[PDB]
Amino acid sequence: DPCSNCPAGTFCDNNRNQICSPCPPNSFSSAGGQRTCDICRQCKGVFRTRKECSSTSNAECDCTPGFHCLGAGCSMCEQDCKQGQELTKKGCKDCSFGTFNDQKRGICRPWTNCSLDGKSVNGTKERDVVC
Amino acid sequence: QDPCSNCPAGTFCDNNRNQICSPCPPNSFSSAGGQRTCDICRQCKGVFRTRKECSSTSNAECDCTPGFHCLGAGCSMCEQDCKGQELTKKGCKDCSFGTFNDQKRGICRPWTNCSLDGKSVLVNGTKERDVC
Amino acid sequence: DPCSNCPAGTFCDNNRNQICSPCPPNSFSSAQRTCDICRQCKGVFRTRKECSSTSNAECDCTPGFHCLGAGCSMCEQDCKQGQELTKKGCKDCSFGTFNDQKRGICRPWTNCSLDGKSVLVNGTKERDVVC
Amino acid sequence: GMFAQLVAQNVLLIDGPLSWYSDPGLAGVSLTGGLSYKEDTKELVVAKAGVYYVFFQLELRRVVAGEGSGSVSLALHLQPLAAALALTVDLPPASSEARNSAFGFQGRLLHLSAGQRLGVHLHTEARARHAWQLTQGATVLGLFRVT
Amino acid sequence: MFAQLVAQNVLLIDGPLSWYSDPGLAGVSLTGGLSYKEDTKELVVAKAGVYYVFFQLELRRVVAGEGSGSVSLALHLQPGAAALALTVDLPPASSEARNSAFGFQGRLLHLSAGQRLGVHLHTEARARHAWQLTQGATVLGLFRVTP
Amino acid sequence: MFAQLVAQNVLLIDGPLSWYSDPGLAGVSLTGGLSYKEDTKELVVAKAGVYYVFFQLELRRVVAGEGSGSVSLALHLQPLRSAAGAAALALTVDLPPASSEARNSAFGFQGRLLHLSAGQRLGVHLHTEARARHAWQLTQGATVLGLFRVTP
Ligand SMILES: *[C@@H]1O[C@H](CO)[C@@H](O)[C@H](O)[C@H]1NC(C)=O
Repeated sequence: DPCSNCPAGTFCDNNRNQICSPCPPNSFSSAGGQRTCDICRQCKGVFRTRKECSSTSNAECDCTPGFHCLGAGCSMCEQDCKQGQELTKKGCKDCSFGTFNDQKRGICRPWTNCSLDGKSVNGTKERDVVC
Repeated sequence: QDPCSNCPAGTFCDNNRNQICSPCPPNSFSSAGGQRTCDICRQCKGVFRTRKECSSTSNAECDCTPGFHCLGAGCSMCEQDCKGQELTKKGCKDCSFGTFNDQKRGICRPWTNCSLDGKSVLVNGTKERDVC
Repeated sequence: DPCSNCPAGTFCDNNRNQICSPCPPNSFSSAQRTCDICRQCKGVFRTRKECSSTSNAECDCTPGFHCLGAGCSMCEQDCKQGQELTKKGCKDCSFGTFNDQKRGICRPWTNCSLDGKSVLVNGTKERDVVC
Repeated sequence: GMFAQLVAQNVLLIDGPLSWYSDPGLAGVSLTGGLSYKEDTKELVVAKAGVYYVFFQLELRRVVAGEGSGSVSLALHLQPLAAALALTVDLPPASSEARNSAFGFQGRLLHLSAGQRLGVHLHTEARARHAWQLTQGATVLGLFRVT
Repeated sequence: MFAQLVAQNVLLIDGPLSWYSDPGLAGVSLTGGLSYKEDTKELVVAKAGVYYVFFQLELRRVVAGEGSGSVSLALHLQPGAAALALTVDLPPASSEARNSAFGFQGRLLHLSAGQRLGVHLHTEARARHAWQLTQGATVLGLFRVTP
Repeated sequence: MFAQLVAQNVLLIDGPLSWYSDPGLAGVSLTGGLSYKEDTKELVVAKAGVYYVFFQLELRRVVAGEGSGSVSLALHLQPLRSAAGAAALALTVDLPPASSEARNSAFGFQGRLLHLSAGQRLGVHLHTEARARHAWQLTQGATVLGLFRVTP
């Protein structure tokens, strides 16, 4: 049609007769033929801007430090994982049975088995066994 | 008095095609005359099985799949069969004080009174159990 | 403006050509193209001031409750033994304080050591120390 | 044009049909065209037939702090003859997070007959119905012709 | 120039909703250059302009004492942002009966000539079998505003 | 004769909402005698009459497992026809408290007929009962004020 002729970075302005006007401030279009430009994403609050908004593509956010992204496109932030937890795709889930984490932003190691080591014993989600 | 009133059940007074008594389209009905449109037929899916199929006269009626039982008017929703509980109009309510139910899909019988029978209780009763 | 000419107790009736019609029943205007609906004080509300065509009504609570928020927006039942009435409602007496009676204030526990004596029963949210 | 908007008079949650302010000198209220309110039957009466976007709105307010829970329902019934339009609003149970109000909006297109009498009926699952009231000037029935 | 369709679907199943389009059915109404494509499950707008487009979503608990989570409509325009979108919480069975859940949204959409609107259902299932779409209640509707 | 604006705001901050008004933006549309004053943050209606005015408010949880309370829009008319403080249109949306089930969003729609005067300036005010207001934001492009004329 007429509008299909317009490329990315512009829109088919139906108020000013089909002309390929550039995207106004704080807006974009990453495809051609659009009758309007889309609003640029804002990365505020717990979001920091990772990539700035051109008229080609939308901006992208990352989390401010102390949090970490979660879900597609960094849809929401989550505070960094506490003592007994480990970071997964689905978020900070607690360490499973038989495993523990001492420090923040850590991994679930398993409890030291003192029987296998010779000695004798209990453990928990945030602490190794004493033997 | 009215053109549409002339049309019977199973049809509607089609105002797009000038008052003519058109039959109810697929998946619809009318159990009274004079209606300007037919009503949508009920669907009995999921936990509902169809009890009666939908004609153009009347709406369908559902029953519950086995393991559940109807509840409310027109089988509005299903409820899983009662476990110490007894089935009422309002659903599976627990057996009252002094009554019990041993088996599933049962009735609240009262506790055997051992005093009336001669003996004395060695363990009291409960909502799911009758011992002297 | 034609409507500005009309005073309080009337409105600029745009159906009957700008004429200063009086406020109909159950309505008012304290400064308008329409009169505002008069407040109703029912249920837990009693009427404090009746609704004129000048001003709106104002409610108080029925006895046994007390007003809360601006304009007596809602009622709250009078504060029980261990509680005290605040701006935010009946909160419990803090540590070291007590209230004997209903609709009272959080006094602090009598310190019997400072008074000479010694405790024969300790204090609580609803009772002074006995000495 | 051909449109109406009424404002419910009722404040206490009482099972039964709602009474409506109809005088357009009142703020919020507007009747036009062949539309009229029958004070005796509590019904809006539509003269010219057609299809209308009909909507109703229902705001409620907790009036007794720390009390009241359950549900409240509007139902638009058309006479002559199940509800044409229907709405239910949950009344939250008074928590630390004190949520002391509750909104509800619905609207859709209704083919209305000539001389159709629309009326609205309130129903309420009371657990301390006295603790909640209809928010005043907020419960609203409205419509406008699309035909 | 207006339409109102009634969803056929009753079971909560991720994927696009099928619609009743025959105006001899109660609730349903098509007029003007508006039409439903049964194969693609799409409403097709002939004359361009701006329309108030709204959809409504009622749900009913069908297995007493069971079922929780969330259900979502999304209006997509052909030819990843949804034009209109709605989510409805399904309350978790409790003492309060709470067996139903409504949701309404509408706004103005500039539609192109020959635009095909379609609606997609998504559901966060925690016993999705315990809830169904309330029949005759899930509705997509629109009417033209621009002359 | 109709309008639809898209709120610019993302952070929950008590005070009036700023609006995108340029109709080259997706969602936004002004026509007729309708205009946005960027300085006062007000929509200005030229031709009087009765309008169906509606606003929409979507919110999104941005800090997982945190944030609760309530958020409110209020449409105020200047000059004040009422001359009291009463909102023409008003909406409140509960922010659920971050349960295991977890609903991370919240919608709210209201509309009704408003008789508007010639040269009436409509503005919208956001208010929020904060229990971690930082944990929630306005969903972008979703908070919308719109109207269209019904009276010819
Ligand atoms: C430590 O905890 C586990 C729990 O499964 C238990 O089986 C084990 O016997 C405990 N250790 C001792 C010495 O009892």
